[PDB]
Amino acid sequence: QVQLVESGGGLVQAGGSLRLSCAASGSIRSLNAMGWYRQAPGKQRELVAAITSRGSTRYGDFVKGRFTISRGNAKNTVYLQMNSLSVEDTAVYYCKQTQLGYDYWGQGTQVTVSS
Amino acid sequence: QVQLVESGGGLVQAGGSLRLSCAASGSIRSLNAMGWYRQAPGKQRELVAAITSRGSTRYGDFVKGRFTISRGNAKNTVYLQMNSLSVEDTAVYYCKQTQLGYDYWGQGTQVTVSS
Amino acid sequence: EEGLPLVGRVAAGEPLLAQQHIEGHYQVDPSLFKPNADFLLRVSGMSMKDIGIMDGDLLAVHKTQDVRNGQVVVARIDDEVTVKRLKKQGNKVELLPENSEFKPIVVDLRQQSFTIEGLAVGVIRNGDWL
Amino acid sequence: EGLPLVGRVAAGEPLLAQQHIEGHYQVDPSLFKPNADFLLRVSGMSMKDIGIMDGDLLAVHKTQDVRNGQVVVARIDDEVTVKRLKKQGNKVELLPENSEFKPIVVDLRQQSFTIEGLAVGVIRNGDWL
Repeated sequence: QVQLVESGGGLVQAGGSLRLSCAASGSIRSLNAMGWYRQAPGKQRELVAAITSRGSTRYGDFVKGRFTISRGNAKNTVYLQMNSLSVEDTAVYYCKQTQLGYDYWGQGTQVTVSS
Repeated sequence: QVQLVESGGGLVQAGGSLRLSCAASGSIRSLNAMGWYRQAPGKQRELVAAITSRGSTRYGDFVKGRFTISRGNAKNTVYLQMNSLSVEDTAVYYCKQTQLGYDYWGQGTQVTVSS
Repeated sequence: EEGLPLVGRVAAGEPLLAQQHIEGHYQVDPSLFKPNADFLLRVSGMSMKDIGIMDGDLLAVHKTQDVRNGQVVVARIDDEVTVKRLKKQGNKVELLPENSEFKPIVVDLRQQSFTIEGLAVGVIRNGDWL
Repeated sequence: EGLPLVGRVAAGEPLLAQQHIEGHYQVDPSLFKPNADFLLRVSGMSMKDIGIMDGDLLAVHKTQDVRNGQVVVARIDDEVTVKRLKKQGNKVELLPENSEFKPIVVDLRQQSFTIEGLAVGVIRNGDWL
């Protein structure tokens, strides 16, 4: 019973920024992980960013410094800050939560990048 | 270069307890580890307890819950609370520190647990 | 006493996560493993080297009986801890080695008592750090 | 903040460039001797025979003081590789621990060669989300 609420996204021109927010809710274990995968048209579901209940963090290999994942003072909410976006970053960014080895997914958030 | 100062050994009647302590003078890196090995006459040197500057801990496989290592409010000082001691725990108890992969020994502190 | 507990030699008749078996607490983020690690079990022998699990390795284990066919489990066959790949067939379960030197263990639940201790979710390899 | 993850390193870019950091892991660095400075993702099965599988995060101590027989992180002409060091004379070789891989010979007259550091163990954790 974990429901995940996403927020953020949008259309931004290259070199720009967008924030992404995911609020987890329900039966959260104190040990868990939250982040975002993304899937672009015609490509596979890639790991974008991720953070554990304790601050361990991991980024996808294309991130190359550009995004930060934060935990905040709220509870079970993860923030993703996405600087220097490229027209190759355009995709549907799905929120993901794992606890006890199970996967909880969001409906997805559209991030698209122009020029 | 590190300077290690032992205290607290001596004779104990089996089943009794005694606390050892170590203080490390000198050029101490923030990251390090400290603890105790021990040496019974004739046998080789054995790990007893170890503790990182960050709190992680390991005990030799004879300890079986009996001992407890902790760092004090003091800086670069650990204590080894040895409980439920057995004659077979009679040995010379050297204090130890590494940093950067180099070791530093104490003088030794003898501990005789008697039948 | 705040991080992942470290288990070594396990006496027979005594639980694995027994305080007398616990010989350390390693400050390592649990959720860095999926499922999360509940404890570190020092591995014995070379039965699982083909997947990179060597003698001395600290196997990060999630404590659970929720283990699918194919996964690497920590199991206890008549008081004996073993780390093998699982393939369970009713109550003839086959524990598989990852080392063609060893034969696969068939354990009849009619002959030996068998407990699944948990799932293998990674390894830490640090040796002596003091 | 903890240990940095380091994936593949672009040629000409330094290893611990913030561009290359794919995360920070909460692992006591003094749980390795000498202490871990970063986790480097191993690439390929050249070291499988001592347990370093492809995908492993090798814990690495940042240093150039590496003895022969030690397992090190090296850069031969912008190519990070994990191998066992054979210094024996004006001679230094990079030995695999995999019978299907040949030794690598480092000639500092043909190749730029830097010791990135010492391997002090591995963390095999995989994908946690």
